[PDB]
Amino acid sequence: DMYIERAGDITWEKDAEVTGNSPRLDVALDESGDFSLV
Amino acid sequence: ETTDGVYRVMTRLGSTQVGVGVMQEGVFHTMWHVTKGAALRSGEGRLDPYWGDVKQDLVSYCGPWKLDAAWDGLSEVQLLAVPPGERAKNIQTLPGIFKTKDGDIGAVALDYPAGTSGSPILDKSGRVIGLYGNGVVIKNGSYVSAITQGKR
Repeated sequence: DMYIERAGDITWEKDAEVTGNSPRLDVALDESGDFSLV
Repeated sequence: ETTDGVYRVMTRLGSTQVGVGVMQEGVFHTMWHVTKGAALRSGEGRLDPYWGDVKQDLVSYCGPWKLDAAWDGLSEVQLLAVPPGERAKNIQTLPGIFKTKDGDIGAVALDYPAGTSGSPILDKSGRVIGLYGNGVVIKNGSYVSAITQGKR
């Protein structure tokens, strides 16, 4: 039996670490809700 | 507990975090593969599934999907990453694009353990524009999750 517990509020942060790129990808979604890379 | 905010989805080998969810307006939003539609406990304590969809990989408890905001396509977003056993950390990034035949959907190129999937993605007004945790593994081995949003 799963259970949930609080982890914090939903609020934007002004001075947050900025990491990660912006890749442009062609993707195909199967019927099972899983993405593939085509 | 039903106040708004982000919540960890746990299970008892030991207490393991299988995913992350968001509570808003009395409804618990998370991804389908996290709970597989099974009922959740919030104290004592029972959250029952209300709406779900495997293709969207989303599921709502105690009510319909309430998160309506979406990515504007230009400004940077913030992933409120809640990794297993680690304090919630806001990670700003500029999302990519997932080119499908039903259109384009935003995707963030941030890597976190599988227990982090279900964590919300925020716009500059703190509105949830989607959840993190459904994506692909690209040609290098890194993980890129789409900004999966439901319909209110």
